[PDB]
Amino acid sequence: SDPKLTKAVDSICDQFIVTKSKISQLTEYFIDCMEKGLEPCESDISQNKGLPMIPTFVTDKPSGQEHGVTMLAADLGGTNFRVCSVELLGNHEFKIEQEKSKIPTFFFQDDHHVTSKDLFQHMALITHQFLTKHHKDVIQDYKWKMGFTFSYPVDQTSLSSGKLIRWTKGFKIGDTVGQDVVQLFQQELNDIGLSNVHVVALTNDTTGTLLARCYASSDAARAINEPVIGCIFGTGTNGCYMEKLENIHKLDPASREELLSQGKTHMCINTEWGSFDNELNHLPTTSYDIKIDQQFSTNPGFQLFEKRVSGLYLGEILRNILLDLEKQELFDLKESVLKNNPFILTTETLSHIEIDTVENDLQDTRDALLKAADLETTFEERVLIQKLVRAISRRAAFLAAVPIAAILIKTNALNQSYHCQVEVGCDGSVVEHYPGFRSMMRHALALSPIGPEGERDVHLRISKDGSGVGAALCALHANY
Amino acid sequence: SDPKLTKAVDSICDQFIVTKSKISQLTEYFIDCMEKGLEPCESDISQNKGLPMIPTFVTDKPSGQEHGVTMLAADLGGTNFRVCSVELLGNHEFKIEQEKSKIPTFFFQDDHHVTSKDLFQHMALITHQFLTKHHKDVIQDYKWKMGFTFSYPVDQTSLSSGKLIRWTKGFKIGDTVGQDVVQLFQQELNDIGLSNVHVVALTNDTTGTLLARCYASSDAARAINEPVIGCIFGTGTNGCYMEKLENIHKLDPASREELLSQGKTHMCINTEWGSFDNELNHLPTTSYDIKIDQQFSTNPGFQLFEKRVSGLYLGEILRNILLDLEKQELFDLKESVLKNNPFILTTETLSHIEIDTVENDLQDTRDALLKAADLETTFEERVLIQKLVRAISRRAAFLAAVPIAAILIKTNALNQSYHCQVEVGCDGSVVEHYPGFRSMMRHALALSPIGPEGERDVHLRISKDGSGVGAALCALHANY
Ligand SMILES: OC[C@H]1O[C@H](O)[C@@H](O)[C@@H](O)[C@@H]1O
Ligand SMILES: OC[C@H]1O[C@H](O)[C@@H](O)[C@@H](O)[C@@H]1O
Repeated sequence: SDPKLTKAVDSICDQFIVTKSKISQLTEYFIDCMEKGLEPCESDISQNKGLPMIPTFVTDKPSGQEHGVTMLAADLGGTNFRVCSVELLGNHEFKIEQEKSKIPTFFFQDDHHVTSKDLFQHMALITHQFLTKHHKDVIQDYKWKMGFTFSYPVDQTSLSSGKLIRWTKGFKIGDTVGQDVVQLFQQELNDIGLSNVHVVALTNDTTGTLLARCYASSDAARAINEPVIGCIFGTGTNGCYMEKLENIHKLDPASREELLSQGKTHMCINTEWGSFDNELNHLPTTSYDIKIDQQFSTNPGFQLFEKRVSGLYLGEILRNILLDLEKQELFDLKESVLKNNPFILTTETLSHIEIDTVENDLQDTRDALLKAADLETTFEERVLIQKLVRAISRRAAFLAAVPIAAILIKTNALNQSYHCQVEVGCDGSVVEHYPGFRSMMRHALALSPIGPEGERDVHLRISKDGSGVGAALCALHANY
Repeated sequence: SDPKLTKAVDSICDQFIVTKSKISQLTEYFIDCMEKGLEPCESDISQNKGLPMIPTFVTDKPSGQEHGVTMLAADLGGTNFRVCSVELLGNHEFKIEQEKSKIPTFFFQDDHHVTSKDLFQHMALITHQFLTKHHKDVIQDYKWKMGFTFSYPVDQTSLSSGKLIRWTKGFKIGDTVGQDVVQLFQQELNDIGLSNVHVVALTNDTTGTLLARCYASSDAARAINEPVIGCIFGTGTNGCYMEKLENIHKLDPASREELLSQGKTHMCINTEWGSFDNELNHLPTTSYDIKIDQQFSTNPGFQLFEKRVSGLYLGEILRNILLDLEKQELFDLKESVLKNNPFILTTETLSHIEIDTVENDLQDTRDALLKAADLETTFEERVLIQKLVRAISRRAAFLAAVPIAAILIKTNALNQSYHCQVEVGCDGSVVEHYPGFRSMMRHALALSPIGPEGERDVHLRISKDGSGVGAALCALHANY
């Protein structure tokens, strides 16, 4: 046992603590950033470093009674692409067939130049494969309507149009920025004989999650828990909510009055809260966060909240900590492959360490670290690595509660009726599968200004239904 | 409006308040009663006024991988009888066919003499009708094993034997007390030609609820939430938990060592917490509670906790309050049928009042009161009636949390591993369908000694699986 190392680890773990006062600060600051983000854009939307707060042009929360013929949906996430067909049967029920495939590594590597046509041709081809397998008899005949879930910031101009503001996560395809992604996708669909497939809706994965929960929640369950947020804690992190039209001052005033006259009162806002406090005025920041933001990430200066929370980055934080402890001659990295191998340690690796037990000599930690980077470890080394992992994930979970607390506070969502609660629909591998992440989120909600009595009125529900149902709901509404 | 009536109602509502100090007192007192209840009693088990704390002789929580041929199950509740066949397919999955039938009124009336043979003959015929409908080709051939879920206190002597301690709810069949209900049931099965149906297990509906959740809970869901309590909040209320063998002092000391030598460490305990504090040393008590216990209930002096909590009695509490307000010449009962009609107001009636809205002039309340007893009401009267209902249900929900907090504290269940949470499997119409009952239970848990941090670690989950899966699991284990 090396006491000098144990004290160094304990001091690093302390850096990741987020106090109740910090949660209070970040909550009020987040609301401030929400209000500034709702004001008319000063600079160019692609270079604006504030909270994006992007109007989605979705104003109606599904009732659950929507019904229609089979819709198509395509969902480009941070890690996978999936095509599915959704049949909305009404009465909160649907039939879904889907195919999920990992985004080929070719699209995340910059060694060779990659273009938008490569990506959307690949997406179009998989769409063809899907229709061949599940709808072989009507692939080329039917007038398919498709909803496109695009989990990236888009300068939305209507339900069916919007230009990519900037890539996030692992994408760095240059020529896509500033282009309408619905058109890029439609062109590649046309060129392989699927011109009968009309992409008629474009949604963020947050928007789709909220719409899907509004539909599938039973009349009884929804009368108790009204869905008010659709958010994501997977490869990246983000969330949406319903904002009063009058407060969306960046929206064209005449368009606002038109919507208000039509009976609409709110529009869904894609906060893009991964880019909360990109200037680091208040977010906790360690030396490891700086190296991830400035050297190892594809988007330096953006998505900084996300770089402390989402699954793409938690494992890389551990890597930067271990490299620092080895530079100080406190931790022996052996013949591992950690050096010069960014993102080799994944959040999935960490998920095997979070609740590993010392009664098993932390063997899951031993096996997981050997599999990821061939890092052999002693028991005392694993004990200390577990302390670090638990500090990284707790900070991620505590920060994860801040945007939710802020939205609920700003919209006075908890001021309801007797026995009335709100649902926060959550999707993504971290919130769903990382041991304890949700529990720690709820702790941070209880420390937040909404208090423990507020946390009990909030239900973080895993919406594994998917944003495909949400995209399908938008396609049902739209015209072919 | 009516100031004198408003002040009387507001004063009654205050009498139903349960404070944090009371919850703490009742929680610690409940633990004391658990410990006294685990000591060997020498008195008549039917006359003991303490917490029964009945060993169930169930020592093994299912793994979820249990599999076998189709088992039978019989479930006598407080309101319905159901027979069902359960096919355990392993991997937390099962196939179930069931038939549910209401217990005939004949068994709840005392005008005509009722005997155990009447009850168990009728159950034998229903079992025959079930096997004729769903297993017509092997009714008389197969060597059926049946699990018997009997939701009443039983002096359990093995998994397959136990004498009725006393009826509860609406049952008062005299000659059943002191008789092995498995033998009574088996005799009538033999006597209608179903001697090939062997009743091989006898469980309380609490025990069955816990065993069912242990089986159906996925390995992943169960690794985060370990089921530690199976409880009921329906017609009656009760719960079970796993107690260390060493603490079950009423068990034969030699039998304890035999079980311990076999690798067993715990045995499920049927607390029978409906009979918590039958002597009213600390339970809140109103004049209305006394009238229910001494005049309108079948079992005066027993099940007093239950008579403040469970669905059989909540509506009757309101009736007795209105009769007192009419006795005081403050409320006009008009031409209603409340007088001399005990239990005419049901907990179902109250469920329509709990979340009725003034925006509808409380029309759900008006219709529910007219449907039940032809009680015409004004809007201002309904405003006050709603306050009474909300006071009755909150007191029920707050008291409902006390046994759960007590069990978790006694067994030190919430602080076991990092990220440690527990599942409390709840079944019954009240907890499942009464608006806000679970929400208010969680409030009371947070006020209890486990605190808000404890409540966040407790998952009150609705167990719609049923005690049939639980009974089937016991029958699969048992020998034909
Ligand atoms: O995938 C989650 C989330 O990741 C990033 O933060 C952004 O690309 C968002 O648009 C997206 O919703
Ligand atoms: O049915 C729930 C519960 O009701 C009463 O309290 C008793 O009959 C218990 O034996 C039973 O478990």
